[PDB]
Amino acid sequence: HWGYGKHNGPEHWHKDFPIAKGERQSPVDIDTHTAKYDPSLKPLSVSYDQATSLRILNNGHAFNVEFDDSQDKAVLKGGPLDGTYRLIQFHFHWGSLDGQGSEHTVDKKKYAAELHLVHWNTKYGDFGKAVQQPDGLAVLGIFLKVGSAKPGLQKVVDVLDSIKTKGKSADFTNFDPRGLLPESLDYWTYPGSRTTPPLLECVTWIVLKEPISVSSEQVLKFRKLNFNGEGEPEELMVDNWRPAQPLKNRQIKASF
Ligand SMILES: CC(=O)Nc1nnc(S(N)(=O)=O)s1
Ligand SMILES: [Hg+2]
Ligand SMILES: [Zn+2]
Repeated sequence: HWGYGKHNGPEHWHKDFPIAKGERQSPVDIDTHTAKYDPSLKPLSVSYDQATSLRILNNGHAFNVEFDDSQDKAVLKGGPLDGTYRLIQFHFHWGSLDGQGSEHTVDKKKYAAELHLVHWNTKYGDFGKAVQQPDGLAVLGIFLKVGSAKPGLQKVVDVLDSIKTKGKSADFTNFDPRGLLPESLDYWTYPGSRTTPPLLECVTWIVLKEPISVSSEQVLKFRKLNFNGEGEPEELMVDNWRPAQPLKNRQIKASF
């Protein structure tokens, strides 16, 4: 199936997922001069004080940190959203080099990595149902630049050796996502899709303006993961990003 390789990479996803060449596809380039400052855009409201991280697993495309979304424990509201969205997981997209890795670009500028905190709209009941609606999901995007280490990310980094290959999982309790947020909650928002197959057009994208800095050694640790399953030839988990897609009409609004 699908991957990020020369033979199963993003350029091929359309054959199995036609919606690949759809109308509200993601990621896109954020043209800062074209973005529309919308003064009706309310400030974001991140209520992650009561979060319950459960596990960490390598799905073969990336690593996901799962959360308990059986109650309004970690939710997202305000900004451009209507209703409450519950955190289900977070994952990253990163490159083989420090000059590539993010999915979204800024004025064509590519970052080291990109953090995606995924939330689903509760009025829909379950995540499965949420992916059936135009306003099903809300993804908070955070850019990572290489510089000073991110204390709040070390917990994550130090467990990666336990989930090296595809299918491996590990208990990952008492992780506080708050440690991954920048100081400013200023953002750009637009209507898009999931950036990996089934590529469903259910996402309200929220990309933060201010990047977070992580050290070389932290990002390096990401790059040691394997796409492959245990007992197979090693294929380093690098460049797990999708190229920016055509905006196609859509307007990118700014909260600033
Ligand atoms: C279950 C779930 O949400 N999976 C996702 N996979 N990619 C996502 S992304 N990068 O488009 O936020 S969400
Ligand atoms: Hg949808
Ligand atoms: Zn993602």
